[PDB]
Amino acid sequence: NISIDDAMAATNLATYVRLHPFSRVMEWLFNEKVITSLINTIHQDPISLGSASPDSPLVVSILRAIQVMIKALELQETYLHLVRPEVLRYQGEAGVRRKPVANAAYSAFEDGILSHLSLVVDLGKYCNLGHAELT
Amino acid sequence: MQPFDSGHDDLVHDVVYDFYGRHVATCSSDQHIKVFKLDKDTSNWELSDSWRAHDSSIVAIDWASPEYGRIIASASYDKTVKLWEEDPDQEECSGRRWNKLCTLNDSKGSLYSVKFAPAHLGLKLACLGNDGILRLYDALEPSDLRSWTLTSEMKVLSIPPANHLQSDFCLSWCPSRFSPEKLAVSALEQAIIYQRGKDGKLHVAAKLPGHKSLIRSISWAPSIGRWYQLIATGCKDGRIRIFKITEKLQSNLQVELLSEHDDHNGEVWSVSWNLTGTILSSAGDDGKVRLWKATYSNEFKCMSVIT
Amino acid sequence: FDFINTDYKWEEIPSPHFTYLKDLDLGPCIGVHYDIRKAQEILALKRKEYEHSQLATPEFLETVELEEKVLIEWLTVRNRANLLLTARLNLLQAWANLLLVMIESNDFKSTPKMAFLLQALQAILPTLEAFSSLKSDEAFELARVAKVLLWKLEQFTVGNLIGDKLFQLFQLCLSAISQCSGTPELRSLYYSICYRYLTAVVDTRSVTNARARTLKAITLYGDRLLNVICDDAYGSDTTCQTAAMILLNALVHTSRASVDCPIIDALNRLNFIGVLVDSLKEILNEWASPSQQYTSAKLALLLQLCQTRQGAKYVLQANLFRALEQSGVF
Amino acid sequence: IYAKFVSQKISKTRWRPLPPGSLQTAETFATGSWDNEENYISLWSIGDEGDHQLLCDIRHHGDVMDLQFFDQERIVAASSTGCVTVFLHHPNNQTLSVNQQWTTAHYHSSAPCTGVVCNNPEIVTVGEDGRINLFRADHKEAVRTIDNADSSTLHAVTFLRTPEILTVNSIGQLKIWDFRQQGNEPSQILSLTGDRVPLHCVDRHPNQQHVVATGGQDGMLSIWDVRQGTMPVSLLKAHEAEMWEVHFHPSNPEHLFTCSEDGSLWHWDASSWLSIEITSLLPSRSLSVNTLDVLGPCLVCGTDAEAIYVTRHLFS
Amino acid sequence: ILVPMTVNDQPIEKNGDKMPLKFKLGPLSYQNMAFITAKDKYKLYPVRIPRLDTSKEFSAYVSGLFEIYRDLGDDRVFNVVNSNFAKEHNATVNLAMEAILNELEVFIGRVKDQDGRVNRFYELEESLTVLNCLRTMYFILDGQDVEENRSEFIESLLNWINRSDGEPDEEYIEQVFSVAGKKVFETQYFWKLLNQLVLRGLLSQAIGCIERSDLLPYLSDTCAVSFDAVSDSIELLKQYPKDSSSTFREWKNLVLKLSQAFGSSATDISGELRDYIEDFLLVIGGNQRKILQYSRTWYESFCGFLLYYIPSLELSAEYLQMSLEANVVDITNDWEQPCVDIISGKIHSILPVMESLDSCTAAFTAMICEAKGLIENIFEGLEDLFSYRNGMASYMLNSFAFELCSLGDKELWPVAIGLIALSATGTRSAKKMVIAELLPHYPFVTNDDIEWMLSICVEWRLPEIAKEIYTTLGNIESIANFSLVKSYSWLLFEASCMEGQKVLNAIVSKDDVIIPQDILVTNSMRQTLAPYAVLSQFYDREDWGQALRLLLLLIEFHYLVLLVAKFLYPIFEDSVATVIEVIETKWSNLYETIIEADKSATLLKNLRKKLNFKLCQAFM
Repeated sequence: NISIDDAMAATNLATYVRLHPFSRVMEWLFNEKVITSLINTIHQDPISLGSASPDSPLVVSILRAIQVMIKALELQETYLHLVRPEVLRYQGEAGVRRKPVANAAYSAFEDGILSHLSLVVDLGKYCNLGHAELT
Repeated sequence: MQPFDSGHDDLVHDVVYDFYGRHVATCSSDQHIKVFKLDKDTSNWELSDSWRAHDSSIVAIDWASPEYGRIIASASYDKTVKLWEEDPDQEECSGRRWNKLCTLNDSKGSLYSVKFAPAHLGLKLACLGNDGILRLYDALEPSDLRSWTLTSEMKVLSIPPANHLQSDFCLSWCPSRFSPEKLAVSALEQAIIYQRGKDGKLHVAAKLPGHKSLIRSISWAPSIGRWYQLIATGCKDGRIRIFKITEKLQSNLQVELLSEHDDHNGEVWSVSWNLTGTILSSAGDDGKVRLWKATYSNEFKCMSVIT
Repeated sequence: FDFINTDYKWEEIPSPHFTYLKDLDLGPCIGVHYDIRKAQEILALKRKEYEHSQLATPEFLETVELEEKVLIEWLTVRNRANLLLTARLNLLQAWANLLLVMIESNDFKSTPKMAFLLQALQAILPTLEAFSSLKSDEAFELARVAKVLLWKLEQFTVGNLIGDKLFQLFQLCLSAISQCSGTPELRSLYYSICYRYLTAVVDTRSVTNARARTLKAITLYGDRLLNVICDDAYGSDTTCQTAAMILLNALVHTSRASVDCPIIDALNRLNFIGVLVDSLKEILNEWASPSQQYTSAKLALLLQLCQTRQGAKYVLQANLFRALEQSGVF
Repeated sequence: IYAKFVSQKISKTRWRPLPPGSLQTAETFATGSWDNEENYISLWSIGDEGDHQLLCDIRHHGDVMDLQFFDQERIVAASSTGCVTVFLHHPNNQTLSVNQQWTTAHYHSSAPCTGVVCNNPEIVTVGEDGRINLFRADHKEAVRTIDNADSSTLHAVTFLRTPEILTVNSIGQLKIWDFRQQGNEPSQILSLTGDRVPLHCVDRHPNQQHVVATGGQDGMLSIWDVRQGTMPVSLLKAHEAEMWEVHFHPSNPEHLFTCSEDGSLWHWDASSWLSIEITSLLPSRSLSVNTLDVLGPCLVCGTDAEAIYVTRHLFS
Repeated sequence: ILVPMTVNDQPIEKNGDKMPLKFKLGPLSYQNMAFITAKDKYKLYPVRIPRLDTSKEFSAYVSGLFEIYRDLGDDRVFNVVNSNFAKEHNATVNLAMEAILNELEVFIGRVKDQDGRVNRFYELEESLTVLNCLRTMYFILDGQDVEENRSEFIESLLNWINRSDGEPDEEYIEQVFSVAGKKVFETQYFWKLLNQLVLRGLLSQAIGCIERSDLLPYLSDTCAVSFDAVSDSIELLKQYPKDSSSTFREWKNLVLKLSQAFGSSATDISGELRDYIEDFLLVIGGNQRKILQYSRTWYESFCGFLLYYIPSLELSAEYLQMSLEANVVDITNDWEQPCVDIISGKIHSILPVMESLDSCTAAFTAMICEAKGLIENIFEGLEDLFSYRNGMASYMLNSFAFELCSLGDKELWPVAIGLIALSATGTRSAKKMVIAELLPHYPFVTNDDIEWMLSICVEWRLPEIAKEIYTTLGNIESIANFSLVKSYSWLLFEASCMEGQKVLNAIVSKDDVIIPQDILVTNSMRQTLAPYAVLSQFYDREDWGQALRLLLLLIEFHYLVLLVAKFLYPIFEDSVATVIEVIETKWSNLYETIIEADKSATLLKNLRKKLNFKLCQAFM
């Protein structure tokens, strides 16, 4: 766009990136509270999933959480590359009052989850349920 | 390509090419407008039509973009501006081949120039006269080539003294399609540029300093390829001037003087540009025409002298 | 061994007319992987420019559309063909490695396996005949297997089939050498095959017929063939120049057995003897080691030319006495 | 070059035009025959001595006096009977049909139609009745007829820029007409003075609408510029008998081709006619070459020896 | 440059009131215009831009060069399959250089044959000579020495030299083979012309000039010794090596042997012929002193040096110097100095001058010079191309394109746009803009021309441009072909009026198959409906259906309503009544006129008809 195309459509993409809530969601994903709640929701007894029904809300919630984690792991690079610098430049140029909710120490999404060892154990134990989508 | 007679009794003021360069419009003091055609077969220019169009001397003329039809505009000392459209269902030389589409009488002083605006802005046009007031007109509904409304009025000069035969005014729009609407205007010694604001009104965005006499001609150059604009002026002080205008007292416009040329030794009456803005032309008292090309350094050099 | 088939013509592709978009190449498209978006953007820009030109834009749009729909499938077919070609190459390399490991590590008798040997020869004959000068990748795997096979060597019937194919296999080697096909590595293997053939097979009415017909093949090409071999010598590669030098020894040797010789005469016209005597200077610098074995074949060849009566004329005119003095070897 | 013998004297040969944007060279041509009880219009293709395939044919009543392609599938023929016919080729089943016709295009009793030219949708014809017609596809009657246009026999016609045309006659006059005109007189007459030599053929320069070439009874080639007075710009000695056709090469008109009653076909190479080397292409034993056509590197011609000569490689 | 505006009628004379001359550049390079705003000066003077090329030969030249440019592919660029990319790059580039040279030769030829002015021929040949020299020095060996490729080099060199100037022209061969005051051929002239031939590699001719007079005569008789020299010398000449730098090494050997042998031997010939034969053998042996002695121009010297002394470009620096000490550069022609510059390393600063000779050649020259990497973009910085920002070559090419746009030759427009599109520098969007401004000026006439324009609007995505072009095309059959919103509405209204008044097009809306395919909007649908209604009318229930369709159309839409009322009156259940009612609810000069035409008051008649219909419904 800026390297080949004109500077007309650049404003459209800038407004899209600034107004779309994807940046705020990604920023929240780097919080310890979110990952703690996620691993608490995924960490459940096996008897419940065994006696539960395939349409149980627990299985659907676990599936949605795994999908959100996959999407985050996929889009973290794109975000850190083409969102953070533009948002920072816009906040520096114009006047915006925002409260940070991300941890600078967590340079990536793996830093906040590498401290959980039971996650892999639970993921492996959940393979004996038979649910195709969850497996 | 031998000379030919225009068919005019009194002196001829302006000659203009159509878009394709295959047609020419002429206007003289004998209050006539002639249109010539360039026959394909016999590479000769031959009168397409002539007709009386004003009650006084016709000084300026101009063609509109082909995407709006066959339209010519004329300005006369009779304080009016008239618009005409070719009716292909008429014999050539019949004097009835061009129908008046309208008349603009708002001017209270004779008119010296009229120029259509770049097609990418619709049927639009400007005019300037003794009243020192530039006026923009718009054919709002491209279907009604009679529906000519007045888009704007600007006071170029403020106090024109009631005793001067020494009067000259010129217009020239910025042809550029990918640049904000703007146009150049010359008035006596002065030369100023107008630009469309966010408020849809014209504002003076700059002036072309240096003229020490009457400006006989000015034309904005096609900025195909360039990021800047170039406008040339032929002054009475015997100098051709070429200004570089870049947009990065209240302006967003920069103004550089690229060149000055006195090679003519006398007044420079006509200044014209290429279709690509690659060549610039100048004519004057010395009875010579000069063609100019730009150097690699952006200076301008005379590539030939016709006489 | 049924995956090698040229009837499908995976290399040949039917090129449509493409009256338009012909100048649009696959430069930015290209690990052979031609991206489709790199050409899609170019053709889209070209269509936009043509539409802006305002010259029969509505009618000729379907032509550009169908040309793009054909170009996308052309690209996909080219990618699939490249994938199939690399897969066939890998499979052929694996099969050649397996066959080499089998032949080398085999303590079982050879007279019973002669049947399988002849079957493999019959199977590779058409493969070599079909890829003699097409590509220089499949012949390499198939050229070395024949080399070792020729050295690791009712009886009358088998002896005829072997000698028959060895004669046919001798033709395709000289044919490739005369055209300078493949890389110097592949060109070197052909020298070893023809070397032992002219040294062991030919070397008694049966011998005269084989020797006579053998010389005919060499004379068919003429200077075109020898010119390529003479250029290989004293070259960049280390093994090609060595095999080429030793090969010339067998040619002149077998030719005399057939008082003059056309092989030695051709070498003089090609300026081979001239440059050869010039290289004799500074021999001390050149002389197990690859450089040592190379010089052995060099001086060995000159010794053969000095045995025939005609060689003294061409050799003496080269002024070899002054060439061996500048080196100071004595 | 090679000959094929086709068992009829061939009066006319024309290449089928190539599809717009084709990169191929001409491979299909039409013939018309003369001087038989049964004359034919025939379509032929050349395969890749050549191999020719007769695609189809159709009986033509009268001698074929002239022939032109109107479009890819439509062929216009002029008859000695005065009839002008548009034939339609049906490629799906390789048949020819009559699409439309003007049976009284020329008449006195019957008067031969001597020349036809096409500029789709228009067709212009001339004849021995000195009548000049403008026809339009799918119009039953002539758009315009200039009755008794010429008092001499009209031998050929060309467009200049439609609806302007130029005709040549049996007393060596080029006459310029427009179908919008009043009256039966031309706007301009050109001619060589002295002997009033009959002119049998004319062609317009493909790029210069003001320039025409003609061929005469005396075998001579004349070049004319209709803006340059009444006499030719060039007069060039050529054949030993009538010149029957003259064609500028359509894409490189520095090349021009002429054929004659004397049995020759000449390739003239000026590579300008206002703003020359000549090669004679057929063998010394030829009878009258009546007709030729050239398109790209392809030439076809027809002779009174019942022969068609072709080359697809004029320049290679 | 001073050119006469009109070498017929000059509009001025004395300084008699310096007149106001005016000039306007036209959209077409070859058609501009001058005039004067003064009394009794009413003539118009069409002027074409000084030194402009309108010829067909030129456009042919241009096309050929564009072909070479296009064909160069990725190789038209230079990257500042590992070590081969370099060698193969030079291979193809060097070849392109030959192609350019050729195209220019052809052009020059066609200019000499079809011409009014031959000055152009001369200038183009000069351009060719300089280009030959450039190739010979930078476009064959790729920085290596002659041993790298003796064949090609000597071929180009020998070519360059024998195309630069005409001499020795055969008009001079006979010049001396005719002149006397001496015995047969043995004056400074014959030998000078023999040596000249040798120095230029013209060995064939050289031999000929010998077998012309005293090969066997005076020598085979007088001195049998020098006869053998003069003979096997001609033999060595017969076999001068041009492929192997080895064979040459040995050749100069036999030559120096011959020159030594003859050098000290039986002098059975004239005092002058003695030396006259020695010098010939020295020159052939490569004696520097002699090679300089019998040289008429510096390039003869330089060429000789390379051919007979030492074939190494490592000595060119010295060769040129000696050559120039012998014969200074001849300022008569424009090619010699440039050649000297080439040879001596300073290739640059030639573009402006070549641009003066011919813009095109200069453009592509700069281009291939960039391809070789002999000139590059030093700039390192404003959203566009036509500047010093990119290369000097990019600049010259783009300039040429723009210049082509005013030439008005639609054949070259593809070259112009292609030139811009392939420009190795500049954003795709920048080019987009440039094309967006140029294309509208394309001199289209045919259908194909237009389709080309459109294809370029597609290829570049210029919908606003295409929309404009088409708008220009739109400005009864034409209207039918066209079938912006307002215009469509008007077309609709017209169609409705025609229907109310009441062929192939109408059927298509409701050769033929092709049309149906092309067709495959609201206005169109309405017209189709009207046509269907009329067809139904021509064909009781059908009539009712048609009337219903008409009422529906009227509801969707004054004149139409009147036509409908007229139709209803002419015809004169619940659904019908409802429709009539809606119409009454819906219910100027043109309408009244239409009503009058139909009769040949309206509201009253309508009300009466409605009442009648209601009565009919009640009876049913």
